[PDB]
Amino acid sequence: EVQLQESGGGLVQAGGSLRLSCAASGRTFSIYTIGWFRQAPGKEREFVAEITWSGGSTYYADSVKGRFTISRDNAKNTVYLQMNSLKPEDTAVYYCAAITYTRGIYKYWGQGTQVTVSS
Amino acid sequence: PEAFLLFSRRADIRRISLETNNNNVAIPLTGVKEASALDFDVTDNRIYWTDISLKTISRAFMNGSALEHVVEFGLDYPEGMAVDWLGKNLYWADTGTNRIEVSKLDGQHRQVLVWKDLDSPRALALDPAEGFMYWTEWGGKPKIDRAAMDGSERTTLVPNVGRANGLTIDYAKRRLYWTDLDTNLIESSNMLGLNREVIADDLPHPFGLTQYQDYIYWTDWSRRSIERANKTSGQNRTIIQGHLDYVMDILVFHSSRQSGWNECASSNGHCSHLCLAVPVGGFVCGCPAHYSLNADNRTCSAPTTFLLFSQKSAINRMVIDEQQSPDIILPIHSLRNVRAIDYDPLDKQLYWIDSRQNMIRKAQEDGSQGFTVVVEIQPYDLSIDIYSRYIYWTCEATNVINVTRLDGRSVGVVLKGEQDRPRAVVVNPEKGYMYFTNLQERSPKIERAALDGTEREVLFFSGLIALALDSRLGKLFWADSDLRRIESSDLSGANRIVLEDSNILQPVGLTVFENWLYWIDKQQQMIEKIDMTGREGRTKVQARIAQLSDIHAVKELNLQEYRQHPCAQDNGGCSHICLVKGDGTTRCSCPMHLVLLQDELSCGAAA
Ligand SMILES: *[C@@H]1O[C@H](CO)[C@@H](O[C@@H]2O[C@H](CO)[C@@H](O[C@@H]3O[C@H](CO)[C@@H](O)[C@H](O[C@H]4O[C@H](CO)[C@@H](O)[C@H](O)[C@@H]4O)[C@@H]3O)[C@H](O)[C@H]2NC(C)=O)[C@H](O)[C@H]1NC(C)=O
Ligand SMILES: *[C@@H]1O[C@H](CO)[C@@H](O[C@@H]2O[C@H](CO)[C@@H](O[C@@H]3O[C@H](CO)[C@@H](O)[C@H](O)[C@@H]3O)[C@H](O)[C@H]2NC(C)=O)[C@H](O)[C@H]1NC(C)=O
Ligand SMILES: *[C@@H]1O[C@H](CO)[C@@H](O[C@@H]2O[C@H](CO)[C@@H](O[C@@H]3O[C@H](CO)[C@@H](O)[C@H](O)[C@@H]3O)[C@H](O)[C@H]2NC(C)=O)[C@H](O)[C@H]1NC(C)=O
Ligand SMILES: *[C@@H]1O[C@H](CO)[C@@H](O[C@@H]2O[C@H](CO)[C@@H](O[C@@H]3O[C@H](CO)[C@@H](O)[C@H](O)[C@@H]3O)[C@H](O)[C@H]2NC(C)=O)[C@H](O)[C@H]1NC(C)=O
Ligand SMILES: *[C@@H]1O[C@H](CO)[C@@H](O)[C@H](O)[C@H]1NC(C)=O
Ligand SMILES: [Ca+2]
Repeated sequence: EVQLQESGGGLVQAGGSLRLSCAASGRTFSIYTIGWFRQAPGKEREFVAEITWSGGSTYYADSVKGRFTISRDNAKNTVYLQMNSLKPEDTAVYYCAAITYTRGIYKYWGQGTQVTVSS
Repeated sequence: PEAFLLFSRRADIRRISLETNNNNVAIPLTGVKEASALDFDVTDNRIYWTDISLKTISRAFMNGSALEHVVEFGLDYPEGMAVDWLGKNLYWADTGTNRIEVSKLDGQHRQVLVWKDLDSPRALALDPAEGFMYWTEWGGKPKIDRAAMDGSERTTLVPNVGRANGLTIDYAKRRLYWTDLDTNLIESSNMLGLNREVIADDLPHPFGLTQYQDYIYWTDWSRRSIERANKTSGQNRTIIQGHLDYVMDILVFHSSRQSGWNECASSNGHCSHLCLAVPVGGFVCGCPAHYSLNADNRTCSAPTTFLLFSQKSAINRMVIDEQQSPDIILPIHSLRNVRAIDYDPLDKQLYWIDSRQNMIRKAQEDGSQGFTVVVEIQPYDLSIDIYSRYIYWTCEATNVINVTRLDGRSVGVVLKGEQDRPRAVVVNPEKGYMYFTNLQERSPKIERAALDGTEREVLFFSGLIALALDSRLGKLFWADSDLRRIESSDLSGANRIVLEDSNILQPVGLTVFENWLYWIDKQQQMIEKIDMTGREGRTKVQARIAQLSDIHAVKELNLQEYRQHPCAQDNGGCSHICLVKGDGTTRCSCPMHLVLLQDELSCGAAA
């Protein structure tokens, strides 16, 4: 079992930047990958980016590729999502998701943080 | 006898033929939820797997018949498991409890082999032909350790690697293979962690691993596939099958994988319980948990003195030794809402109260010989007269001190009265007395009476749910939950001294182990002890144990001193109750529904 805690995010002007955080606690040694999702008020869950717990492999969706940068801290059990060139199309609630080697496909979810981009 | 692959995925252990393709179906198993680790016994043609959602380790033949749960207690996350196919032993690693444990394929004689300085051990690989076991730890600075298959000679074999999985042994070439999950590589070394080579460096994310002939088979959670490649160069890669996400374990089922021999295979080393492999190709006898090995290096002896603390769903056994052996959960089934426990040291059998089923039950420490001794009637607490072989117990419903035999036949009601509510009970048959609590409305009390309900006096009146007793110290102990404190006194009633009363929230149980006072705090979830000689002081024994219900100490029964009690030899000639007087002789008595007769021994009705 793993619990995730998202932090950061808020009201940000268009074209700016914003760094999101996700703190993992529990059986973090068993974490395979951490993936960022987002939920718009109309659209459903959208997959944004993922990174292996060692930081060696990374995947960005074409919707945010070139702008966003998912990463892991050099020591702490947190992962960051550096968001650049924010658009009003990115206004959504962002969710952290953990997939573990144990239990496999069972995804441990966080509560998410609200991100709004005004123009 | 065609070799084939076997892999675990969700609730399916499945078979993939190597040469050509045939029987690409699942092994017909019934109650699997999350299959993880896998191994096999090829001569017995049986497969062994773990389950995290069920916290179990089960075995079943290749045709799904004879499916039985070998290990089903005290498991949290058995991510690793391997089969000693020579000594016929079952090894497994638990990252929740952080321990490497062994038993037999049957499951008996469970023993903890490694429990200190373990940081999430997962992958496990055995070599009983040489007497070595190898595993990987995923904790802080992950590593690969080697030890003798009895737990000794533990060294660190690979310190620089990352989180390693799929530890697999090539026995012909004498080499180790594993996958690095942090660098996403496939590496190999010799048996000493030297001659280290990188077999594959461009794979997406290899996870599980196994080896057969000149080929290496691995799983890939990124590509979601099972692949194989030349074990030397790392090329000639072919994809066996794709679209397989989250394959936990994988292995080759073939007889050539399980060769070799040690003495355990021939004669179980003439050991009474366990036969564990040690270098070089030798063996040592092993014992169940808490058991000790005798001077003959072959037979095992059960522990004589120990503790027994029970919670709502389990009954556990503690042992104090210089090596600090882990606690053991007693494998007893049908444990629902436990409220009290006791132990008979003559026949060595455990007794307990089950509130949900509403009965008193006895069973051996291994779980055998389940016997119901009494079964409306709501038993609350119990205490055993080990000399008259009787059980004194209070009922919450009828509000009565009732006594019954070990075989279930009741001797009768000893104490009853209106406006009486007897709860906790402890018997002192050496002095022929019994002590108990009486929780009257707006009036609690602690009372003493003779073992026949007579001479009933009041001991403790004002200033107030479990009693402990010690005849060696001549002291009586109790703990109140309202005032949330613990007190002691003499058996006669003098010297009512308050023990440590601070930092206590809800005490529930008390016993005396040698010169110590163990007690359990249910809401604080703690087992603590106070030094009785007043030297070391208050000490915390264990922390964060939920749903605690009772605790009971057990000292070794000196049968030479036991046979000296006159109440023990044919119950002192007394039918029913034998009483010890001051001079040391006996005097018979009987419950309230019977009356003593002319012989001063037997009892019956009246008119
Ligand atoms: C102290 O503990 C002992 C247990 O060791 C306990 O003795 C038990 O008493 C009950 C009754 O209170 C016994 O149950 C009875 O068994 C007889 C046969 O032996 C039956 O004939 C009885 O039938 C009655 O109940 C029926 C309903 O099921 C009625 O329809 C019928 O008309 C009868 O009224 C009854 O089932 C039980 O056998 C004993 N057990 C032993 C081992 O002796 C004793 O009662 C306890 N004391 C107190 C005060 O609770
Ligand atoms: C299909 O399922 C049946 C289940 O009945 C399997 O039969 C069992 O096969 C094992 C093979 O080792 C037998 O074990 C042996 O038992 C004898 C005692 O009878 C013992 O002396 C041996 O040392 C060995 O342990 C087991 O008895 C047998 N059970 C039966 C016949 O009821 C069968 O093996 C399965 N088929 C395949 C291909 O696996
Ligand atoms: C496993 O893969 C290797 C290569 O990936 C296969 O080797 C192939 O076989 C040919 C013929 O033996 C090899 O030719 C080589 O040529 C060099 C000079 O160029 C020479 O020094 C070597 O001694 C050898 O003769 C070559 O390695 C390779 N073929 C090609 C076109 O590269 C091998 O056959 C594969 N194994 C299996 C079982 O398929
Ligand atoms: C049962 O097994 C135990 C081991 O667990 C055996 O104990 C062994 O006893 C011998 C002496 O009888 C020890 O030899 C010693 O050698 C050292 C030098 O290394 C020397 O300084 C000592 O004076 C002594 O001669 C041996 O070390 C010891 N084993 C271990 C592991 O310490 C025991 O002998 C076995 N029972 C029987 C009946 O053989
Ligand atoms: C594996 O590679 C080695 C490297 O020389 C070669 O000798 C061997 O024949 C290869 N085996 C297979 C099955 O490709
Ligand atoms: Ca007690």
